[PDB]
Amino acid sequence: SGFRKMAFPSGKVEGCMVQVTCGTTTLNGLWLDDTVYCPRHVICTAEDMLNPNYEDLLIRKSNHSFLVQAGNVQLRVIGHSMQNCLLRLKVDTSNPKTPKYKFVRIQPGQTFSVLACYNGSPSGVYQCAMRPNHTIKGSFLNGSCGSVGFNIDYDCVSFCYMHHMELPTGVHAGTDLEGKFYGPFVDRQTAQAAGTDTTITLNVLAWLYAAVINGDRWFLNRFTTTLNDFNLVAMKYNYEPLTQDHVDILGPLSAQTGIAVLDMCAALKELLQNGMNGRTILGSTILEDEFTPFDVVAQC
Amino acid sequence: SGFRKMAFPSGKVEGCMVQVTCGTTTLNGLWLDDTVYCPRHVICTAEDMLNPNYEDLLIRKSNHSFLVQAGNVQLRVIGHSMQNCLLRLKVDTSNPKTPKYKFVRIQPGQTFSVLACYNGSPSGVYQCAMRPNHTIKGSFLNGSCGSVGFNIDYDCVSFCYMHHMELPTGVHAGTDLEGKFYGPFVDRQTAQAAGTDTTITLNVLAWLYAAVINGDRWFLNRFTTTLNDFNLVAMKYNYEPLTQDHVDILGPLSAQTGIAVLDMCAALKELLQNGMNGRTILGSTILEDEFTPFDVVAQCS
Repeated sequence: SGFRKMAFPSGKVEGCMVQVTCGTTTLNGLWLDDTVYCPRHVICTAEDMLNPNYEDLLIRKSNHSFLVQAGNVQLRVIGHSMQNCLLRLKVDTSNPKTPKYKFVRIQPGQTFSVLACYNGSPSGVYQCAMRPNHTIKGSFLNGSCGSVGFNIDYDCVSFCYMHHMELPTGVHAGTDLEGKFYGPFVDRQTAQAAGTDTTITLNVLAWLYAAVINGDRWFLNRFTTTLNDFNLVAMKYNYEPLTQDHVDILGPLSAQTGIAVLDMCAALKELLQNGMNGRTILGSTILEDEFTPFDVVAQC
Repeated sequence: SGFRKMAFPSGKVEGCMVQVTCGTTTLNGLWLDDTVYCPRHVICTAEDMLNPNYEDLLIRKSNHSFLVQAGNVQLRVIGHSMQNCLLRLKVDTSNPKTPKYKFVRIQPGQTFSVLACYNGSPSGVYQCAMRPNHTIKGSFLNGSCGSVGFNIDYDCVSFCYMHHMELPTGVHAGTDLEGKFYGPFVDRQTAQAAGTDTTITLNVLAWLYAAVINGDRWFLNRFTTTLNDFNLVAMKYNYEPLTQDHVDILGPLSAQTGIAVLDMCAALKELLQNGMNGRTILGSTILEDEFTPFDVVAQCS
């Protein structure tokens, strides 16, 4: 019992974090095998960030420009390249702590653990979600660029995020481990705004099911809806439309409670057009959207 | 910026987790140097849990009754002793991955990280607080017993909690690493309730500061209060009394934000007496009390 946002154990990741320095910029890098991954903007100064020519800046660098420290050990950079918005540094040592891993791109609404790091030193771990507008609501301070997001399957670490920057609304943007940003963001000082965000309907539905499991009942009704009519109302209120896969993901929860997915959609539909109006659901007067069906099931 | 419930990196503890089996009871154990610590109710059968005499049940066991497994390796039990509600198993090999460590008994209102484990295998990590009523609001399922709470300071791991059971209400109860329970609980399968919980005032005030540091000051007001007048309201709303020592602990947050502690108390008083006026604070419709002043400084400095 108990609902808590849980992060995966971070030990396999902690073993891959290093500090990368170029000029006066220090940040975090990920040391896998004989490669170190970090945000390419470490090569920029303040004046460069305004409009950086990254090919040009990399051309003017040398192997010896890049300083990589793992704990007390200086690593020797023996090669450098750039893949999308990531720097890749070849070091003359293979990380003996390298776990089994893969690089995966994650989708909006999905969750992952973040090992916040400063000076190549892990500071803390927490769970968060990729928002529809391709940002995350993390907790990053200066020096945290390079911090990684990941999921764990068996002994295989799936890396899915590397932190690059904080937007002006206080949310966070980064890339997958191929260096491709999530969303339409770029590693430049240009005015950048995340698109207007939407609510992760799938997770709200999971939260509603959890609320029923825990005895909350007042939002249910006898009203009927089709998927299409539900999605039309959902989009009107800045909720994500429900997908086919989504309905099936909710199957277990519907069986467990005996409430059909579309009936729960009917309940949510009403909540959107009226409001909750000061009635609590699971103790809160706002709907939560960062708790997934996988979270509810595994903890119920 | 941003504000998040954050746990310590769990690497150093992960390498201390082992599995302990006695009969068909398997649960988690903590392997430091040549000792494995685990809850003593691993020695009990189904019958035994109802009215256990642990001295009696332990003396009937051998070293060979205990199967200790670290991943692939098997460790050999070469001794045992009971300490309060823990069993301390001596093993033939010392843990090569033993961190620098200390056992501390944390106080209500303090936070720690929990590494929830299953069959000696770490599953998740999260942060929580010792409740004033000596329970924790954790997330535990069957098989989690022996999962540990800890803090990390620099290079030293302070272990403070081992999980023993879930209460009827769904809250969790356990011991420090000398086996003494937090609270009035015992490791016996009978129905046990906690006392009435209170809200950790110090922590709520820290989190209001965090909210301000994160650019949300909507709940501030022009008023102030005396310590004594705040404490009458606290008492009415089931909050812990604020002391001068508590006020002192908030000094740095007060200094950083430029909001005096008693002025933040005024804001809190108004929040308690009127409600949150349909608004959120740091994304929450509830006043959060599981971040300490220390946790806030660490994350917002």
